[PDB]
Amino acid sequence: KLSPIIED
Amino acid sequence: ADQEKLFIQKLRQCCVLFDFVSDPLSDLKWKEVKRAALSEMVEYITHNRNVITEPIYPEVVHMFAVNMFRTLPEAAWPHLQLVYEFFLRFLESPDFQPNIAKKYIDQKFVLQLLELFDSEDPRERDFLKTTLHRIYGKFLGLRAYIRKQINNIFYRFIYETEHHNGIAELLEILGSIINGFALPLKEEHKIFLLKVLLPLHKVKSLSVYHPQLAYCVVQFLEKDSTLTEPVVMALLKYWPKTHSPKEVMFLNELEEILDVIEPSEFVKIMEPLFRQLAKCVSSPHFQVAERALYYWNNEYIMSLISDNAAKILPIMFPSLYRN
Repeated sequence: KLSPIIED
Repeated sequence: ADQEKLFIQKLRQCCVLFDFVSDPLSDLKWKEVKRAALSEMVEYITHNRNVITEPIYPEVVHMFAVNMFRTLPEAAWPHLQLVYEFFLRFLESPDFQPNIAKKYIDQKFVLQLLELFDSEDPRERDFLKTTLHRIYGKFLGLRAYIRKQINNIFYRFIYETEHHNGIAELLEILGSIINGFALPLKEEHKIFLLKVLLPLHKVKSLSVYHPQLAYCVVQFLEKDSTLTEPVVMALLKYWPKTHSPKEVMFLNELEEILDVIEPSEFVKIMEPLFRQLAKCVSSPHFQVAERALYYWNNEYIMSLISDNAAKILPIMFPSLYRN
């Protein structure tokens, strides 16, 4: 599973 | 810097695309030289520290572009796989500086990278998935362009009937993006969910990418649970009116939705949902009924039902209960 990407 | 010079030399050496149609021996020799050159640099960039200097960046990006940004219809996959692995190790390095790399990794690069997602090779799409996921996360100034360009690929396919082989991988990347959304979900993300993600359920080739699509929908609900109603109703709308094995997917997606649904939102749609669920239990297809009956095993769904049995039980068992 791809690691999360925190929105800016 | 001697070793930097050799690194750049080998990178440029991997930009020479050769072919000996009249010399199989020389062709295999050249291929191995290129294979070894890539393997060396893969190992070199992976385990060595402070080797990615500023002049290296344009050489790596160019080497990738020259090799990968090709036309589709591979057989020479062991070469392409090495380029993918190298560029990934490049992006994932602790010494990697996006501020330097942003000059060469731009919109034209990303766009060309996206065009490769239409590849028929699952192995290649997998590398592209990891690559773009990395690029998205590292380059803030590309995230908007990436989102829109993925949006465009999706706005096709559905409507323009422009078939695509990488819908699954793209949705998997999107799932990673959705899970990290800011607290008040931007309207742009809401629009995307309702106008793109949901209509994706009506496409015929849904089976290929349905698990990834379901995850995105579920993740959207774990963020803002107020989006529950238009999702469930749309899912009930896109539900196969013809009894088909395709129903199992919707039942899978629906139970995964119920696992993260809020009670106040459950009430809003429990009646049309279970009206459909009741039809599924009555289905001529055993697979559909078997899948629908498995709902009662879910303890959280039971909690929602038991605290709403006054309206749900008459729907599931009209002969045994009433309003």
